[PDB]
Order: sequence, then structure tokens, then C-alpha cells
Amino acid sequence: SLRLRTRPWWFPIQEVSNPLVLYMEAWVAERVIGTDQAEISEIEWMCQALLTVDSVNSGNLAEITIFGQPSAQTRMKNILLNMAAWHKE
Amino acid sequence: DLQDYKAHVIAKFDTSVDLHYDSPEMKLLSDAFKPYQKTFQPHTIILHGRPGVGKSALARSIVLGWAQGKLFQKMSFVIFFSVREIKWTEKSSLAQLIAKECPDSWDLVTKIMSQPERLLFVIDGLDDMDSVLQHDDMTLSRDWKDEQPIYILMYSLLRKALLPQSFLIITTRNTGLEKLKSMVVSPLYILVEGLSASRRSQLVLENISNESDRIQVFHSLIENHQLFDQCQAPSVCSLVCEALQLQKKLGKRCTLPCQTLTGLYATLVFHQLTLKRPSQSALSQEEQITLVGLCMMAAEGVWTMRSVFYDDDLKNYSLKESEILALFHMNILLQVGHNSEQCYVFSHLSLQDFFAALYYVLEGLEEWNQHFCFDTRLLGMKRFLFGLMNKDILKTLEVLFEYPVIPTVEQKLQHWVSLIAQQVNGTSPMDTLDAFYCLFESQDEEFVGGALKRFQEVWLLINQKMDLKVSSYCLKHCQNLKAIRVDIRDLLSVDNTLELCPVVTVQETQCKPLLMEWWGNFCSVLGSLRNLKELDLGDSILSQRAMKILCLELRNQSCRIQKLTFKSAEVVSGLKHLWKLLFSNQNLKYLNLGNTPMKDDDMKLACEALKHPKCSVETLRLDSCELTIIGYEMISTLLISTTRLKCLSLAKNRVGVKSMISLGNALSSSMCLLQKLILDNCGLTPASCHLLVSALFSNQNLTHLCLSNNSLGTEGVQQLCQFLRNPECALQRLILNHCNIVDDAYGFLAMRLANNTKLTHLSLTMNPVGDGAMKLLCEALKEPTCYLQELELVDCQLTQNCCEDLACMITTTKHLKSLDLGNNALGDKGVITLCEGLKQSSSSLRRLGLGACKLTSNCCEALSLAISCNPHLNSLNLVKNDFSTSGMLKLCSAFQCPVSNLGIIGLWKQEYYARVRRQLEEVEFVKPHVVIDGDWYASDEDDRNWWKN
Amino acid sequence: DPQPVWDAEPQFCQGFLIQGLWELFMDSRQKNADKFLKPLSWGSEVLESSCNQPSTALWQLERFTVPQALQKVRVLKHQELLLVVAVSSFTRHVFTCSQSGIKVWNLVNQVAEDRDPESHLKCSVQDNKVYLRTCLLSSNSRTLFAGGYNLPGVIVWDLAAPSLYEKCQLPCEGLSCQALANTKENMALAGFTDGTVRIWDLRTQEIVRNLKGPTNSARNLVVKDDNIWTGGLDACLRCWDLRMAKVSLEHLFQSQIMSLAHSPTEDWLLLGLANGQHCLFNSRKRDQVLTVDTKDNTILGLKFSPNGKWWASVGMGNFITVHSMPTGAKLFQVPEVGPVRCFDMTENGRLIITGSRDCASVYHIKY
Repeated sequence: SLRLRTRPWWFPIQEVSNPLVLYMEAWVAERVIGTDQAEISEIEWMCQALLTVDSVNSGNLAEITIFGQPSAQTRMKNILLNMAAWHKE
Repeated sequence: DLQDYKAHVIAKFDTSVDLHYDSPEMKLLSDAFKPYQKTFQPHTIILHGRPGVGKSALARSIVLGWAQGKLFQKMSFVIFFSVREIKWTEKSSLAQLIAKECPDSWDLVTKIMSQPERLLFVIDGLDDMDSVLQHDDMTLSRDWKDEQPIYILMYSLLRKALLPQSFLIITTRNTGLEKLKSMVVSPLYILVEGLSASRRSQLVLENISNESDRIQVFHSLIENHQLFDQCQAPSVCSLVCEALQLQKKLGKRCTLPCQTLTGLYATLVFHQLTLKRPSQSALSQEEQITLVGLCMMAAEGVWTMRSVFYDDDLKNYSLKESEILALFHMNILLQVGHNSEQCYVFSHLSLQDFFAALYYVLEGLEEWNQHFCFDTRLLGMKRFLFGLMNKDILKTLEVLFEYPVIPTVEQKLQHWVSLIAQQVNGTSPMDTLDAFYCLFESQDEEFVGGALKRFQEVWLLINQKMDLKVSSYCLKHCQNLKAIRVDIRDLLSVDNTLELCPVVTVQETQCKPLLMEWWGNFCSVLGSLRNLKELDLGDSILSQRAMKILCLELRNQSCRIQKLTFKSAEVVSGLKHLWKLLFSNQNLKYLNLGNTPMKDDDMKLACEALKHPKCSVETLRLDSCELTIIGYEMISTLLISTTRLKCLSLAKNRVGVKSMISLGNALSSSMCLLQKLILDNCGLTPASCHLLVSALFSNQNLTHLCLSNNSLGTEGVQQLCQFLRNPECALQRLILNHCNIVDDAYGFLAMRLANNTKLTHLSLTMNPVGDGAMKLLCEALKEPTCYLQELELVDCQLTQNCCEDLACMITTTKHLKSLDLGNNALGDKGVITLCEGLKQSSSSLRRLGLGACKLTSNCCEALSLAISCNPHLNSLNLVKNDFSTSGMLKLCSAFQCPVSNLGIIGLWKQEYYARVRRQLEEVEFVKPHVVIDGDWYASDEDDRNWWKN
Repeated sequence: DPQPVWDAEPQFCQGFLIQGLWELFMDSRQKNADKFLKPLSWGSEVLESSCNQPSTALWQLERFTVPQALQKVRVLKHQELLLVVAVSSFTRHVFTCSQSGIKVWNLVNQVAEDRDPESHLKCSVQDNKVYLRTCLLSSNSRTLFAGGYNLPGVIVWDLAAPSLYEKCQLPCEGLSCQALANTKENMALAGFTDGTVRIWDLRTQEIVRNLKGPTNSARNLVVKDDNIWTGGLDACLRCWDLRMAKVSLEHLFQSQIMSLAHSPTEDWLLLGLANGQHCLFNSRKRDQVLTVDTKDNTILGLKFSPNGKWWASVGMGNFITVHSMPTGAKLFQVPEVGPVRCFDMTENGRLIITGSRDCASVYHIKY
């Protein structure tokens, strides 16, 4: 019942009080998100949105949380949906 | 002696067996004290999170792991502090605190000699010292063994200025970080969360009443972000589940709602209060004094940023713990502390905010003062105060206190909510949405109905489902609104989305997402109003299904909308359903359809529907659309047939020669009944315009005509004069904003206007005219047989030579009422000689535009004298000019005369000194109808901007 | 003689309600239509309605617009004399500087008057006594440069990492910063007091080339794709070529130059002299200079619009004026308290900062 995550200095504390939660398949989630951190950090800088991937669910579902203002959230979600759709095909 | 300290420290902290382990969330913290970049090695780590999460457990487990091993091995020493358990006023020294923490004292001398290279501190709390900080000036302490109250030592150790090159770990609150971020030097921030989302969903699901309304109550509880955020801590989730179970048990006895935090908290607290009473009765006087003192103490603590509540605070309000325990029986105001002094902190911050809110209701019931001996942090208190105005809580409070409850603050809340609606330049949607949320918190019909009665205009942004629900709920009680605007950018952007959050579906059979249900409810609420007549789609992007639902629900028999707008929306999928709606609702008579591309089939269907006798639209716009020649043929075929359109626009789209001749043939016949036609920004050649005027020659139906931003030759203007000279023309307004007309054309126009009626408005903006042709125009309109009222010359090449002619024209004329001089080099001599004849006032002009005419402070006296005695003048404009102080004072003194009747004045007041501001304020004070605004062209008395919408 | 009088500007709705609630609590324990400005939403936009125009613009004239008035929304409280400002609206930040440190603020907070910075970077404690003069910010908002009077170099900070820390030094032993510049090819520039403009390499910190001129001749510096334009109290403007490394052109002006600027789109160069006389010089044709304006005060700042259709000017004369690029006509003013010394404008042309004595006021552009 405890989760730890780092927060960069440039992310304001006021915009962390309303996550967005989206659910989708775990097997595609692991392959799309990847393992390394450099590309992920660059993506977070580009879209100005922070994301964390959780796979504690027992089923084939994984939880993805995105933080930011509504425009940034929408753009970042669209990027992920397009990437996942391309990877699935 | 280090092993003895190790044994003592493992002995003292031992409270968690299965809570501390080699979790993967702890290795990150262990590796955190390593250089991420080769250059940078962090020295201070600050932990933050929600107030209820177990952070003190993390610090305690860190110390225990150091004492046992496999957590911090290079670290030779750790020290734990707790500031919420020690007073922060007495004078002490770092040695004294370290001796209090460390049983032995002979170790520190060898410790500080060489260890500061490796020496770690662990600190808990530090969020309640945001109030002691005087903010004026504090002396930094550079070395220990100093007698000085401990808060200064905390400041000094925080600056890395007392014991440098020493690692620190700090635990604090999210809202206590406002003053701390400028104290530490290059930290590393780590964020802590509570439970996950799926676990929260399942826990809330397991505790619902399930009385045939489980879906709505569940979704209202879960989608509310404000409640779900603080439901992160396990304690608050347990409290909410307990309250729901309590409501389930005594279901018929509770009239309080279960959709908001205020209801559940009131349920729990009042049930606990009533448990102590053997029978339903009134609280005794001493119980009343105790309750009042506790609530008012919570209120002051919230105000002053204190959450420790020392014993002297308890004494000052004549309160004791035994009475609280006897009266409440609930875990309220727990006692913490191990020394002689005691500390009293509530079981949560939510309870303190709730009691602070409850204070304001009970303030004026009696005079309690005799028995007492004396913006982010206030969100919870404000929300709770809003929610406590429900009538059932008030009734229970009346029963308890044997006195009717009429709180004073209700009038103040109603006044504040009303002040938003009456705004001079429209309503800011942020305040409107915030007020909607706060009013949905208080589920009272009377309060909501009394709050929303002066809105008359609404603008919303919808990007969350709870926003849809709160807007749909609160809109039913707005009975004066007339225009709305919805900006749904991305919620409905994707057509299809079928997914389930939990492992199994929440409901056995849904078959249709909740979002579609809430959208349908909002659209039906919009459709069922009475006084609403204008609907605007704003900046939204809709799919097929959303448009289908909107069209179906707007076919109802109670909707009275007359104007429909789509000028910035992508609705290309649902145009079929729009055409279907077009001929089933007869109350609409205005359709704006700009910027949406149309194919052949869409235009064919639109034309077929528009011909249906049931249809009743009188205005239609199709600007910036991509049309074809077949589209123009269908436009002509619709135009000739029996229809009810009176205004048609074809702006911002190139028109071919075949289209031109087809349109001219269709328009030429006498069976086409049109009043107005707009054709600006289209690609017409001089030949095409010649055929257009030749076709218009035989028509006697149009009254308005626009040909702006077009290429017009001398043959075209000559043909236009030929057509408009002969009788039964019935043209009243002419629009020539950018067609290049020059030389002999103005002579023709002056000859025509010399003796001609039925012409009322004429504009010649952005056209190359000097003084020579304006001479002819003024001479022609000088005659009594002209009936023009308004002349527009905003961007003509007009100079100061003809100002004498202008003055004579003004003093001699008898008909025209408006004069615009926008971007002409008028100078000062021209303006003074114009006002020389303007002051005498032999005419009845009412509108004069003198913007951007290069006016200095030398012409102020003449303008002041002219406006001093001229009761006919009504409007004026003076923007984009400079003025000295003395000239402005003279003008302001002229504004204050009892004879003037100025109604609208065009100025920007935020570009002068203070004295001119005060004089303008006094001008506004004496005359209560003068409007001093810079948006001079937004005032529309008669329909002047009819071609721009 | 005339004195501006200041007043509490925002008084937004929420502040009014909080004041009302606070008043009641103090009132009880004693025995013993109004005008509101719109919120600056999310730190980005204001959500207002545009003004009306007498006519309709051309089909191709869509992104060319001209502002009409400026409205104040907030005040930033430093304590020491303001010298330079930056925005970098990509990250919604504000950097302000004085003679003793750099204070980083944020614009997301909705506060009527701010006094809490996001950090406080100072370099005085490092040495005995060092001052700060100027700052610069890269285009992509990933690096911050700063220079001083007694500094052993120009410090480089990194702003894309999970922490904020020093990165480089860029040595320079006994020369004052007095100017700064950057280029798109990953190189840095600086122009010291006695006229040397030295080019370092960003990725390795090696001196690449040195350029030398008369004293005080590098007070201002603007770069183009392959040219460098410099000029100072010497009352001359000269162009250097990096490839060829000697002077190419020289012009003489009447009075001491105080600022420079370059149009993002066209080939015009803005110059602001010491008697208020604006000028424009063609960078490519290099034919002649033409004077457009005249004022009674000196000029201490110029800047172009992102679309290059207008420019603003600040100075000693208590005023902040805006002019239109085509000919240079005056549009409007806004008065201030004292000699305004700095300002900056965001990328999107939505805000404009300004600092007079110790307050960094933020205005809003009303199109």
C-alpha cells in the first residue's frame, strides 16, 4: 500500500492533484512502454506529462496514469494510442 | 559505545513486522543517494505526499533498517527527530536535543571531530512551523552549542549552514511546501501515493446500499475527483465505508443524502452524538459550551496554520479531554507526546476543517462569548461550509439546540454567487464552473434556485464526466439564460471505446457506456428549457454518435432555439442527421454553417430538405466551404423554387464563370425573392462582376448588397450606377469595403447621390480618394434631395485641406446622422476648423468618429467648447491619440457640464496618470449612464454589422 | 510633478469570498456592480473575447494582427534592483535577476501578489564579493547562461534533469560579462567590457576563436546565420564574419547606441539611440538608414513581435510605448513608477513582463 516515484523540479505541484487513468492490455503495454528510461524521460519532457505503468492487476490488464494539464494529457494519450495501434498491427 | 546505541535504537522503534520488508519501492530510495549524473550527487531528499499516507512509517523503517543492516552501510550514524511532539519556543542548543535523543553524551565529541563527512539526519513533521516564521529577518547560526530557540536552529540546519556536508531526509505535507522550496539547496523530490485505483474501486463497490439505485450513487461517489483524491489514505477510505454501512443499516431513519463527503461526515458525527443521549432530547448547556469551544478552536487553528493545539490553547477555551471523550465516544482529538508536555491533534485534517465549517452556523444562535476567557489550505473548509447549508442538517441542528437556525452567512454566499453572473464583458468560465461545483455540494433546491436568477449567459468547458453531471443538475434552475456555449475538445473525439476497469464488470448488463448516458442527459436538459433561443457549439469536435444523439433529442416539441452555430466545429460525419433535423423543428430561423467542407451528396440532401414546406429558416451562411460547379447549379435550382430564405452568403470561396452565369440567370427571374446578398472575399473578375450587375439590373427585390474584397473596374461601377439610378430599385445599403474604385467612378457616384432617396447607408473604406473626389461627394450630398444617414470613410487618403468643406457640410446638412473618419491624417488645424462649424450645431448628427487622426494637445480647447453646448451629440470616439495632462483635464471638465448628453464615450482609461483617473471616476459617478469603454465598435444600435457575423 | 498612484489590482472573485469569510470571524470575537478581472487560467491563456474591427481582413491576412491595450494581472516581489528578465513560455517559468542572485518563479500559482520563489540561486557566497549582470535562455529551454563582474567564468545551469545543478564554467578570468548570445550550432558567445567577443564550444568547453575591438564596443550583440553585429558607446556599428574573421562593414551614427534587435522574418535591424531616435537598417541590401521617431527620453530596450509586425520600447520616460512596424506610428502607452530597465515577451505573443525598481509586473496583451 505504498508507491514511490520521483518528481522532476520543473513539474508544478498544483497539477498533480488530478490523474488520468486508462486501462488496456498488459502484453501490449509491456512491449509498447519499453524498459529503458532515457527515451521515456525524453518523451515526458516533450509532452510535458509524467506517466507510470503498473501491472499489479492479476488479469491481462495494466494501469497507466498520466499527469498534466488537459491539453498535455490529451496529446500524450493520443501519442500512446497511436503507438500502441501501430505496434498491434 | 555505538553498539549500545544500536541496541537502544532497535529496541525503541519496533511497531511493524509485516509492513517493513525488502519491497522494490525501498531499493529505489536506497539507490537515491547515488549520482544520477556523473557531475551531480544529491545531498537532500524531501518526501511529499497526501497527509494521511504512512510516511512516518517509512522514516521509522529506514532507521530500523540502518540499525539492523542491508539498508545503509556506509552511513555510520543516524539521528531521528520529531518536531510535532516538542514545543518550539524554549531556548535550547543542538547539543541539548542530541543529548535528549542520544542516551550517552561522551560519543558526540569524537563524532563531530571527523564524522561530519558521513552523518545522516532523519526528520519527521516540519510542516506545522509554517506559522512561527516571522518573514522579517532571522539570524543564521553557524555553529552549535548556542542558546537560541530551536526554530532558528532548524532554519540554520536547513540551509546547510550549521553542520555542512551532512545528508538529510525530510518528510512533509504537500501544502506545507510553499515556504520550504526556497530553503533547501538543490534537493531531489520523491512523491508517495496511497492505494491503487482498482483497489479503491472494489472497496467502494463492496459498501454500497444497492437499493435499486446503486449505479448512480456509486458513480457519483467515485468520479468526484475531490473526494477520490483524499480517499487515498486508508483511514479516510475506512471512514467512508463505515459511514456507508451505517447509512445502510438505519436506512429509513436517515434523510441525509449519500453522494458527498459532508453527508457522510455529518451522519457519523451526529449518530455518535445521539448515541450518548438515552432519549431524543436537547443538549445541556455545558455540552453546548463544550461543542462551541471545540468548533471555534478548530476554526482558529485552520485560520492561523496550526495543528498542534498545546494545552494552553485547551485552557484558554475552557475545555478538557474527559468531556470530549464522554460526549463523543469517537476517536476525536487524540493525545500524542512522551514528555511532561502533551500535544493534542485531531485524527485527521478533514475533521478539523469540518468542525471549522460547523462553527459558522452556530455563531449567532446565542452569545457564547461570555463563557470563554480569551488559499489552497482553505478549500476543504469552504467546500464543507457550502455543503452544510442543506436543510436536513439544519433541522437536526435545530432539534439538538432547541432553537431555530437561520445562519447569517447564507446571504453572503448568495450575494457572492450572484456577483459572478452580472459581468460587463461576459463571464469567465472558471468561476462559473467553480460555483457550479460548490452549488452541487449543497443539495438544496431553494438555495440553488435563489442563487441562479441573474445569469442570462453561460460559457462552459466540459472535459470530465462529473462536469457533465454537475452542469446538467444545476442548469434546470436557471430560468433567465438565453445563450450558451459548450467547448468539448476531446471527451467525444474518439467514436468507439469499450473497456472495463475492474476484473469483472461493475454491472451485470450495461450495453452502453455511462458517458453516453450523461451526454444524453445534458443534451435533453438543454433541449427542455424555455427562454433559451441561441445555441452555440463553440470549439468542439464531435463524432457521429454524439451528433446523432444531439439531433434526436433536439427534435422535441419544447425546444425554442432560433440560431444554430457550427463555425469552429468538425461535424462532417453527422451532417446527414443535421439535414434530417433541419425540416422537423420549425422554431429555428438562422443557420450558421461556416468552415465545414461539403461534398456533392451533402449539398443535394441539404437542398432537398431546405425545399420542404415544413422548414422555416430565414438566414443561411455557407462561407469558407469548398463547393463545386454542381453545387452552384443546385444552389440556383433551390433559389428559383419556392423557399423562405431571405439572406444568403457565399463568402471566401472562388466562383467560376459558369457558376456566375448560372447564378445570374437564376437571380434574374422575378420569382426569386431575396433581400440581402453577401459576396466578399470571392474571386470575381471584372468581366464576372459585369455580368453580375447586368443580371441584377432587372431585379427589384434585394435591399442589401455586399461586394467587398473584390476587383471592380470602371465599367462595373458605371453599370452599377446605371442599375441603381432607374426607379423600383429598393436598395438601401451599399458595401464596397475593398474594391478599388477611382477617378471618374466617384464622379458617377456623386451625380447619382445628388438627387436620390431610398439610399440610407454607404461605406467607402480602404479606397484611394483624395480631396478632389471628396469635394464632389460633399457637394452632391449638400443638396436637400438626398436621404443618406451614415457615411464610412475609415481608410481613405483624406487630408486636412477639405476640413472647411466638411464644416460647411455639417452646418448646412439636414439628414445624415453618422460620420466615420478612421485612418486619415486629419492633423490639428483640420480638427479645430471642423469643430468651429460643429460647435454651432445647426444639424442633428449623433455619431462622430475621430480615432487615429493624429490629434495633439493643442486642439483640446476647441473640442471641449464644441462638446460643452451641443445637446444633440450622443456618441464619440477618441482612441489611438495622445493627450497631455492639462488638455485631458479640460476635456474631463467639459464632460461634467449639465448640458451635455454623451451616452457612449470611446476611451482606454488605463493609459493616463492618477488625477485623470480620478476625474473620470467622478464623471462616471455624477452621470449614471455614461459608458467609458475602448471597444467602440461593439456598440450596435441599429444593425450595422449585419454582413460580418 | 505628476505621481502615479498604485492600488490592489486583481481582487478576483475567490479572494473577495475569502476576505468576506475572514471578516466575519474577526467581527464575531470582538465583544471580548464590482469589477473583476478574468483569471490567468493554467498559466497559459485568459479565455476572453476578441475586439471588433471595422472591416474584414484579406484571405491571406490571417496571422498578422496588432495589439490594442495591456492589462495588469499580477505583481512579482523581488527585493533588489531588477536588471534582466526571461520567460520561456514553453515551461511557464519566469527568471528574474539582480545584483545578488537569480530567483525562479512560476506562473501556475493563482496569487494576487507573489513573494515565494521556486528556488533561489546565488553565487555571492562562493567568493569574497561577486556581482551578477546579465542572463540568457536558450530557444529550446534546456540551458541557462549567466555572467558576472568578478566571476571566474560564465556559469551554465541545466534545466532538463530531475534536479537543478551547475554543469560547466566556461573560463574567463578578468572580464565582465556585459552581454551574451547563443547559436543554433551548439556554440556559445559572449562580449566582455573591453571589446573582446570570445567563442567557446558548448560540448567540450574549448576556446574556438577570439575577436578584438576597441573598448566599450561590444555592449550589445546580435547574431545571424553567419554574421555578428556589434556596437556600443563608440557610436559605430560593425559586422564581423566568423569564417573570414575581420571587419566587413562599418557605419557611423550621431549618438551612443543603447540597444539592438532583429526582425524574425524580414531583413530589418532595429536601433535605439541615446536621444530617443529609432532607426531601421537593411541587413541584406545595406543601403541606408532612415529615422522614424523622436522622444524626449533615452531608450533602454527594444523587441520584435514573433510575426515581426510591431515593436515595443521601454526607457527612462515613465512610459511603455508600442509602435507599428510599417512606418513607426505610435499606438498606445501604459505609465509606470520609475525608470523601466528591462522586459521580455513570450513566444506566443500573449504576455509581457516589465520591471521598474523591485517589482516584476506581468501584463496581458489584448488583441
